[PDB]
Amino acid sequence: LLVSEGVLKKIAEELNIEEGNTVVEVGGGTGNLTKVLLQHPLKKLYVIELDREMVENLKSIGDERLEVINEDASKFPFCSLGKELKVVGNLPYNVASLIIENTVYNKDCVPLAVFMVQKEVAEKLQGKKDTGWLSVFVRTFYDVNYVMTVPPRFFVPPPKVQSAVIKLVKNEKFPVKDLKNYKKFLTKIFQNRRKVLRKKIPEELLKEAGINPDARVEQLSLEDFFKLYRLIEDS
Repeated sequence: LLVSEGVLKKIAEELNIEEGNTVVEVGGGTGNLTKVLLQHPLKKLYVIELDREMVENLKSIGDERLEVINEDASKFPFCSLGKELKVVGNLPYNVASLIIENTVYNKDCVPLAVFMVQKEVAEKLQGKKDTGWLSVFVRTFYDVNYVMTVPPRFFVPPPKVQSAVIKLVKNEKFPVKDLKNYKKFLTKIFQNRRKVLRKKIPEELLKEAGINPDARVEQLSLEDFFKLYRLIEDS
């Protein structure tokens, strides 16, 4: 996705960059976002990028603050790099969900993330439409704020895609001990959308959490997930 200077400026602005910040850009294609980020007084900018052509583009930028890391942003442990990291990226559609999930695993060191994603992905994460496990996983740890609507640009070849900028702001709503276990919990409850919760979770447990056993996962609120999870979380 080629992005306008105005939209790129907004994205960088949403990070609220100040002196001493470490920013982590997830993807380096193209270095237009990189250049805009470097117009702010950040201390260090990590760019997580593997693509050889995209890494060549970054090489020509001589800024001492820029360090390219050749790894997969969908699998990279961000917290291995720093205790406080602002994460940003114009995310490709095939990896956007995996990158966002990975950011969440690293919630302990990511106070703020700003992403451009497809419109439908933004809507899902906010819990507005077709809410899936990832939406609940994110919102357990972040507020998902809608920042910008990014319609397809006029001079872009088909297929025309509607995008949005979203901002994840740290706001932990449950002190989950084991994120991997929490993901399992969410994936189990969302699996087989058509099946009533009775058929996935023991009725007695649902009743104890104040959940209708004959509800579909669509009926659950954020608080519902927490009410049920505190009942099964190991001590």
